[PDB]
Amino acid sequence: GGPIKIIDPEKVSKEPDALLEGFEWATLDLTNETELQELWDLLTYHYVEDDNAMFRFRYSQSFLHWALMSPGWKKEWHVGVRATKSRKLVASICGVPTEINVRNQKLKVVEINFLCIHKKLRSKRLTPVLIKEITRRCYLNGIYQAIYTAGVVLPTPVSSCRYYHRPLDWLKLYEVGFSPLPAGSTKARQITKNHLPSTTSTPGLRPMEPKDIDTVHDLLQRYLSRFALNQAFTREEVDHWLVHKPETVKEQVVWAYVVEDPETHKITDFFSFYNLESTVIQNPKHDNVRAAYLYYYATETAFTNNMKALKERLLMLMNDALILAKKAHFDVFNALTLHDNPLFLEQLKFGAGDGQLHFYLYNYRTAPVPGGVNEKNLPDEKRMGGVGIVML
Ligand SMILES: CCCCCCCCCCCCCC(=O)SCCNC(=O)CCNC(=O)[C@H](O)C(C)(C)COP(=O)(O)OP(=O)(O)OC[C@H]1O[C@@H](n2cnc3c(N)ncnc32)[C@H](O)[C@@H]1OP(=O)(O)O
Ligand SMILES: Cc1nn(C)c(C)c1N(C(F)F)S(=O)(=O)c1c(Cl)cc(CCCC2CCNCC2)cc1Cl
Repeated sequence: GGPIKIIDPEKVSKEPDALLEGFEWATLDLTNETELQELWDLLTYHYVEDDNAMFRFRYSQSFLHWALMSPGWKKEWHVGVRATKSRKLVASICGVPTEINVRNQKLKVVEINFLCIHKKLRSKRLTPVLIKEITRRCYLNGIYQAIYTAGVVLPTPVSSCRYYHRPLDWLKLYEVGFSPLPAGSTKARQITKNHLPSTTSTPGLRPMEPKDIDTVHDLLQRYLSRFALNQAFTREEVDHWLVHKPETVKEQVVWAYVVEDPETHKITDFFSFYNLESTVIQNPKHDNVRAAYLYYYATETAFTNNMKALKERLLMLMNDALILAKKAHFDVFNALTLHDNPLFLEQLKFGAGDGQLHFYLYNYRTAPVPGGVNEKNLPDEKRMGGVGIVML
C-alpha cells in the first residue's frame, strides 16, 4: 500500500476558497466556553440521526473538549462557517492528529470528525468545500493523509464493521423505541433475558489509575499490533484517552478498568468504554438514551494465540464491562465487530444492529481490511485481525 499522490508544499494555497454568499470561514477556539457551546448547539440539533428520525447523537460539551483537544491538537483544524450578519455558526468540520499503522507502515494522519451542516443549508454542495478547506489546513501543517469513519457508503471504504447492542435497561430502551417487544413475549421476560450479575467476576479488577499508564501503554500497543489497521498510541494518548480526570472534567466521558493480577500485581488486562447519549426526538416519557460504547481493551491471554482461551478471558472481562456500565446507569452497551469482538458479542447477548460503520483513508491506498464480519454481515472469528482502531 502507500500514498496516492505527493503534495507539493510550495503550491499549497495560503488563502481559502470562496463560500456561499453571506457566509464566512471561522476558526473555532474550543478553549473558549462560548465557542464550545456554539459547536454543541450546532451538533445537538443538526448532527447524525437514524433513518427513522427517532434519535440524534448528543455529544456532550465534556466529550467535545475530550475528542477535540487531544495530544497534538491545533485550533486551525477546528473549522467553522459563520453567517456574516448574525455571526451564527452554521457548519463544522474538525480534525485531531494521530499516527496509525496500516499493514506495518506507520503514517502521520488527521482523524476527521464532526462534519456537520445546518439543516437549512443542506444539499448545497457545501460539504466538498468544507472538506477541501480542512484538507488545505492540514497540508499547510505537513499532514497529507486522513482516516475517518461514517455510517454511509462513500468511495473506496477500507473496511466495514457492524454495530451490536447489549441492553442494560431493557424497559427504558423499549419505551424509547430502541428495542422491540418480540412478540410472544413480555416485559418481565425481556428483563430476565437481559439480567446481569450485581458484582464483577474478574479477580483484581479495579478502575484505571495514572500509575497504570506505562503498563497499559505497553499491553495496548502489543495487543493492537495484532491488527492490520491500528492506532499507534503514544504515552500522552494513553493518558488522554483512557484516564478520566475528575478534578478538571465534571461530566465523565471515559471509563477505564484494569486487572491487577492477584499474585504478581502486573496489569494483565484492561478495558474501557465512553459515554455518548442520543436525544430521543419525540417521546413523552424520555428525552435521552445513555449509551456506553466499548472503546479500547487488551489482555495478555491474546499472546498465546489460543482462541478458546482468548474467548473465555473476553467473555469474563466483557461481562464485567457490562456490569460496570449498568452500575454507572447506562441504558445500552454498544460495540462493533472490530478487534476480537466477534468472540463474545452474541454469547454476551448483544443484538445485531442495523447500523454499519465504514472506515476510510484519504490519500492512502491499501488492500481491503477484514472488519469482523462475513459476506452475510454476521460476526465471524475468521475475519478478525483487521480493524484495531476505534473512532468516536
Ligand atoms: C490530508 C487531510 C485530509 C482531510 C479530509 C479527509 C476527508 C474527510 C471527509 C469527511 C469525513 C467526515 C466524517 C464524519 O463526520 S461522518 C458524519 C457526518 N455528519 C452527519 O451525518 C451529520 C448530519 N448530516 C449533515 O450534516 C450533512 O447531511 C452532511 C454534512 C453529512 C453533508 O451535507 P449535505 O447533505 O448538505 O451534502 P452536500 O450537498 O454539501 O454535499 C454532497 C456531497 O457530500 C458527500 N457526503 C455526504 N455525507 C458525507 C460524509 N458523511 N462524509 C464525507 N462526504 C459526505 C456526498 O457524498 C456528496 O459527494 P459528491 O456528490 O460530490 O460525490
Ligand atoms: C440510539 C441512536 N442514536 N442514533 C443517532 C442512532 C443512529 C441510534 N441508533 C438507532 F439505530 F437506534 S444505533 O443503532 O445505535 C446506530 C445506528 Cl442505527 C447507526 C450508526 C451509524 C453512525 C455513524 C456515525 C458516524 C460518525 N461517528 C459516530 C458514528 C450508529 C449507531 Cl450507534
